Amino acid sequence: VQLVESGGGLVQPGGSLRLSCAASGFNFSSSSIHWVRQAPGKGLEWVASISSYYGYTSYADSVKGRFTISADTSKNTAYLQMNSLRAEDTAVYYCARYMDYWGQGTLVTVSSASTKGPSVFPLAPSSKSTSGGTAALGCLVKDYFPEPVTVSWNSGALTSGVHTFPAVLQSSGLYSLSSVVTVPSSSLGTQTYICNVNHKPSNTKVDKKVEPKSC
Amino acid sequence: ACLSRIDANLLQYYEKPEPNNTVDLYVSGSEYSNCLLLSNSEYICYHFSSRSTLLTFYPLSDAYHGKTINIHLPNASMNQRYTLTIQEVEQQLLVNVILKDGSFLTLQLPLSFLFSSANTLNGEWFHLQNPYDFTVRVPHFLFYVSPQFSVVFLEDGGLLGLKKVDGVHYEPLLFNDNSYLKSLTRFFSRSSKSDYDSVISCKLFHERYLIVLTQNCHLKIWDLTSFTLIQDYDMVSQSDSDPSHFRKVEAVGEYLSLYNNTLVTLLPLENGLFQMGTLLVLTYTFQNNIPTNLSASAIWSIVDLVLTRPLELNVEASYLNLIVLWKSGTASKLQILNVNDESFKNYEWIESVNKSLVDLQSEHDLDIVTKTGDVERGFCNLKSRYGTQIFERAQQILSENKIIMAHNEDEEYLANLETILRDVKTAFNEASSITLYGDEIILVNCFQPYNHSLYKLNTTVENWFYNMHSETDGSELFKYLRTLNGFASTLSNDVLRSISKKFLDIITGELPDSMTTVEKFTDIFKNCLENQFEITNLKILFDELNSFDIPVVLNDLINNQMKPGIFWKKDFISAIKFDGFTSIISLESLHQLLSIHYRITLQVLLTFVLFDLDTEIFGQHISTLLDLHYKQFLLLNLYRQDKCLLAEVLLKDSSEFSFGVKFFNYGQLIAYIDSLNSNVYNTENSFFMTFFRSSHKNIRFFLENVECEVQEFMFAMTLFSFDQSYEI
Amino acid sequence: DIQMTQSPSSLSASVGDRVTITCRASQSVSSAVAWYQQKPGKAPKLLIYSASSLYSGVPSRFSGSRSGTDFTLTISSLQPEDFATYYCQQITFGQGTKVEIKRTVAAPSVFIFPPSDSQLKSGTASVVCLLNNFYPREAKVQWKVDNALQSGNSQESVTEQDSKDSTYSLSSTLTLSKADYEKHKVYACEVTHQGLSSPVTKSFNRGEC
Repeated sequence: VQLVESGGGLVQPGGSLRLSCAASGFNFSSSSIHWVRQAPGKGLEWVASISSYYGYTSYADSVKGRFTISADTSKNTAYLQMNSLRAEDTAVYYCARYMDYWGQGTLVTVSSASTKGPSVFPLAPSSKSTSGGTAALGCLVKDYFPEPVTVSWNSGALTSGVHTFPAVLQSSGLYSLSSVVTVPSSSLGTQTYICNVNHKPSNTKVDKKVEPKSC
Repeated sequence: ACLSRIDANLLQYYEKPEPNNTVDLYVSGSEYSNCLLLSNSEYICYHFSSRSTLLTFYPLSDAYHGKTINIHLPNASMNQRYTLTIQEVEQQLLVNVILKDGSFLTLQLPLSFLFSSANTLNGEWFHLQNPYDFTVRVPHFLFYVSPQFSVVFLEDGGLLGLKKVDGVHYEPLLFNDNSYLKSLTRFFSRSSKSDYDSVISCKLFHERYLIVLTQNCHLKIWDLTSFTLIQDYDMVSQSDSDPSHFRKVEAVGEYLSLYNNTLVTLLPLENGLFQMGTLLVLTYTFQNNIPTNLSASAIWSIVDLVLTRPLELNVEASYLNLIVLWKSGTASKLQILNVNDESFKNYEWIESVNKSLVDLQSEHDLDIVTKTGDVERGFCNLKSRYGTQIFERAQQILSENKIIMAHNEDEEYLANLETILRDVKTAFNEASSITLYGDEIILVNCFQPYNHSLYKLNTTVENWFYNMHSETDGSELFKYLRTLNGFASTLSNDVLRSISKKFLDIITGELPDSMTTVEKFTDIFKNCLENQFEITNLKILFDELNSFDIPVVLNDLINNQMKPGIFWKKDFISAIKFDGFTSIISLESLHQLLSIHYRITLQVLLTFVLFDLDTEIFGQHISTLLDLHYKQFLLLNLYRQDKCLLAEVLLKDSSEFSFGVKFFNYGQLIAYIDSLNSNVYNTENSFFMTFFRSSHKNIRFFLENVECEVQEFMFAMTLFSFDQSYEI
Repeated sequence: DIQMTQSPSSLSASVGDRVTITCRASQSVSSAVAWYQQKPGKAPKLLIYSASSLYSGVPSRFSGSRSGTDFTLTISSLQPEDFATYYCQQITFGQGTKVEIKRTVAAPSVFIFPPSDSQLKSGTASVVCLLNNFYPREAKVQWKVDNALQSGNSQESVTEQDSKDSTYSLSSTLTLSKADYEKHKVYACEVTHQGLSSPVTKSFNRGEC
């Protein structure tokens, strides 16, 4: 039993995308296929459904006239043709059947701009770090597009006390994120922390070594 | 699903939620209930209370006017109804009950007393007795064998015999038991609280052989002539011997029933194994293990099973039928296993609908008939729907939880009522046991007294209704109806109601007779349907519709399926006395049939208003349909308006069957319901209006609807009871 | 369109606690109501259908019930794997009840970071305030520039709950032009939180060390 969803990605606004949902392990011909979407940080929104069994289709008000749901019983596959796409249409879409069986979902970004590699700046440990206490240090990974970036420390040998934050997007249209780790203060002079920065969409890797700044 | 659920509250027609004639006997019911057939062809119902301290009896066919008897017990029985037996000896209900303290109570209730008016009982109707010391070895299961002889089963695994010498006294006839000697092994102790392999089910064969099922699923067989263990089969070592987990049964239940010399046994493997062999000489011989078809983890518990002669099902290849009743909470499940041949290897599982139509409609908001509007309107609606027993139990639970109606129009209250009513109903309907009413009628007895559910074999049309989203195949008519439902299910309730109203209007003349059919359909379309549906579904409906030969399918639907038969009287056994049970079962069944008819008829008419179907060619069909729709609406309105009155006028309609009917099989029942259908489509309305006049807000719509001279009169008076009245 | 309200919008409870989530329909939907559980980064799993039916395989500690227009999802004994967003559904969904595994208040550790030289180097200045390892989630950051209060020029984000000590961390970024940054001296981030007996302020003076 498994739904499969292909065909999302990045799309210019006003543009178009056809999503596929290839089904198996159930009776496709008497099921109903639904498409359900989830915008970043928001709840679930049902947009459309089709009865395989009679072709009957229906749509949420928010997508009516722009989205067409269809289905090919002979290949157990359903479709969602999305036209005149809007920023309001970004999100992750699922495909469910009736909702017992859920698609692993595919993400649709509606927007623009090119691919940009990040810049990487140190977040240096305070010179006032408490004696015998804990210090924080980090790297700031600024101005990249599209997602995703990964950061590790000391090539993965340092996982304890690490927090890598969710990416904010700026008004610029570029993302920024921070990653930090806490270490003992007495290790700031003896030990070497190196944050590695991986941005695959632009074959950029950064190896930055964070330390205390000199005055 | 080949069967449907018809719910029966025997007091539904009456205001008092309790029979005036109730008598309380005392000795110095929502945990078990069952029915038993007596010498006089009457069914007596009994209930054992939660505490097993109260036993209640009442006559199935006369719950309200007949006598209900409450017998109070000094203490609870040792192990619930499992330590209780009830059998009809000679013109008496003989009831035996092992109580918690060890006593063995005997009750003798004369049949007469059970069907008399008397509130007193003479003579020794009860005997206490202490034949054995049950403080040491505690019993848990009592099994009747004969008027003088019956066996007791013990928790530790031992059997006791109980022989009656005179008319009252009992004495222990002990059985030889060497099973205990397994204590010698390091894997069992006499002193251990585990290790007991006690009996969990027991049946008597040919008066002599006693077949017992143990917690480890051993089938042992005792010869009562010898009083010796003859057989001992390990049921589990036959199928796949799972070392992981076989659930040794941890309570007494209904895990086997025999018919002739066949014997089914219920073994727990994901709660799913029906073994069934044959008895013969004593030898038991395996045939097959038939698993269950149960999912949702398999979390259903057996309530009752009954092996019996085959039914009249949609697969002629049948040899025997096992009726099976599962439970999961207050949700129930009825299935029938049909075995095809004398080999128990070819079979087929037949499911049924486990909720009544009224309930399904209320749940899925598919009810178009019930009047909307006022809060008190909703009050009448629920009162009339549920019956006084439930409605008042719900109003009790409300006030207990400090939920009190603020004013005339407290909608927030009514909301709470909906749910409490549903829950109370659901509780009341919790399944307890099966009774084979008549020859073959499947009856389920519920936890709350006066509450039963009949499971009714579906007619063709009912099968179509109940299997729209299923039937792989189906005839042309089914597919046609299915596509019509495919379109109509996308419309909302308000639209559908406004369309129904308009179809009434064509008959009432509110849509003038001066208009052509096409003009009325155009009116209907513009006012009700325009902008109220997705054009995609319209295209869909049109496409699917073009595959069908419409005149033929409509012909078969109207003139065969829906329009019933001319009778030359086909034996609907005439009742000598009013039978409240068959009365309410008939009325509810009729209501289900006509509701289904209503939905179909409306969907077809809809198709006639949407598309350019030659209004002359189909004129006959169109007008027949509008007539049938009209009659359906009327009946359903009267039903939810005043059931008692409807029943009264609908049975005083048939002269020879004025008192009622008896049916002993599914054919007689189906035929009777059909008979009433005929009555409706072809004197009832007059007797109903008359008896009613001698439900006010009702007959306003029903003098706007059911009216179309006499109609004017009625409108003039119901409206007097003022300008409209005088003018009319 | 029907509106499904849920209450509360975010709850917190012990392991072994009994948890109740309620959902109120805008109109009056009948028992056609389902409950789902969604872990973050994964598809919702059906828990309950028809208001009170338990979906296949789902643990019996989950149950559903109805009282009028109020629908209830109950978890009879909360387990540490039960943290998620739960949704009711009638099609419209609820806004979503977020549960987590409640723990003691934990005060944040606070750190301020000035813009790097490299950032100023390009015309903009971002100042960052870190709040580390605190509970509950509701922390309040207030930026002050020469004591003046700021509004509209900052953004923040929060980590997911730590899998071991169940705390949150929070980052806040105050963004200014280089020119505006250079017009001022004292940069400060003030943190208010349950675990803090009074608000904490970390600050630097521009260009000092």
